[PDB]
Amino acid sequence: EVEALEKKVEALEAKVQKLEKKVEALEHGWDG
Amino acid sequence: EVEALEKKVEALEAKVQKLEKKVEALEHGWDG
Amino acid sequence: EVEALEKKVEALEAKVQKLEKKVEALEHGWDG
Repeated sequence: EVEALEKKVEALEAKVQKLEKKVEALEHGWDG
Repeated sequence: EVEALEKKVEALEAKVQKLEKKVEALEHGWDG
Repeated sequence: EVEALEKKVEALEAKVQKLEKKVEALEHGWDG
């Protein structure tokens, strides 16, 4: 069950990184 | 402690899904 | 390995909270 949790956590990590990139773009006016 | 971690992870999953929906809306001009 | 997972989860929690704050700002027109 530990390994399954790590995989969920890793999936959230990638989701969160992609969210951070989009939000920083929206907030700074990146890429227009 | 494993079960408590899963509940935290699940809470983040719902937070992250709601974040993804809002950010996709902001970025595509959904709902005006 | 349990403790290392909790630290990752906690890091995501702080990331997610900061994302929620920025997204709520973008969506309500906070701070201009």
